[PDB]
Amino acid sequence: LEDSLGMEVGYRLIPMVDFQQDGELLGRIRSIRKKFAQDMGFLPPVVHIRDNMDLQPARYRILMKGVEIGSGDAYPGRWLAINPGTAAGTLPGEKTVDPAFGLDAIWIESALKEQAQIQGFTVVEASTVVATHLNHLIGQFSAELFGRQEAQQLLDRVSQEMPKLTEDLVPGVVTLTTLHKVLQNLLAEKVPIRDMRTILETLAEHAPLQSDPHELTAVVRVALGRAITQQWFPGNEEVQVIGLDTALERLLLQALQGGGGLEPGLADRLLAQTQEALSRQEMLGAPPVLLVNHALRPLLSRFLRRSLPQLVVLSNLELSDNRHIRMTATIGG
Ligand SMILES: [Ca+2]
Ligand SMILES: [Ca+2]
Repeated sequence: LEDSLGMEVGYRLIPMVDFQQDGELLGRIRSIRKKFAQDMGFLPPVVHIRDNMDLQPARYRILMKGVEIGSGDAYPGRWLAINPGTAAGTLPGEKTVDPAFGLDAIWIESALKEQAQIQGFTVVEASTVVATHLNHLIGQFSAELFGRQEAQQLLDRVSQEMPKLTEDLVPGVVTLTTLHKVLQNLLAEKVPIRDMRTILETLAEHAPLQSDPHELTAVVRVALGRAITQQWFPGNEEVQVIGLDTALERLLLQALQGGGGLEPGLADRLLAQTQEALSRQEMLGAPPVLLVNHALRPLLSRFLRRSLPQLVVLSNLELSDNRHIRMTATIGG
């Protein structure tokens, strides 16, 4: 057995972690976990911190179930100057790399702080660096961190709000195993699970006749359509998405039923042009959203996100029919 979420730390990062001392990282973690619970819909597990004298004074390792998923530096008396893309010149110091987004970074002394801000850098203290890293890792592994016990804790906490919904569904109609796999499927594709009533209502309707967690994932995502549409396109602005070629769509649809399919070279064209469309979206300031026909969403999501996990494959039945959609990137032959 192992801690589902841990952090080993060298002796200079003990202060920010020690409650008796300043404990500044303690409060940043507590705020990360509560912002995460009200955004993504489940409270991430407590981070068990311990000291490891095998670690260099200023190094830390963020672990999950005993497996290292992160590591980096943090110097208590110094600051991390980050190039957000626009910064100019450089600064004396250790020229490392941002732990979360990989941006270029310099560890400057405290007296060079205003120098960095004038040169366009973003300056943060050491605890802010560890907290940013851990926050980015919790989001990336939110599905893996949502374990079976976390589903039970979520079910208990929710049974107070919707008692008729939870006892008459789990485990008589939907087992904790099936409900956990479904919620995990949503989290793996960055769909929030705040709206447990909609989720549980939906599973209550379909799970009698449909026990496969993947088929139930599709009908729950549709039920969460407004939450999905609003997360990537907040407000009333224009919905800028990747779509694929009309012919390609029908040709992809033929291959799934009778007819088809496409040459394996075109399957690799499909992958390369998705990478081209992806890079075009961030150039346009658009979101990395590929919008396809419902019968193609589960297929393209598994097929593309295997190598392009940053991609978000939404479905036409999930996108709110009241918003204006412009295809701003294509996927052809
Ligand atoms: Ca409703
Ligand atoms: Ca729709």
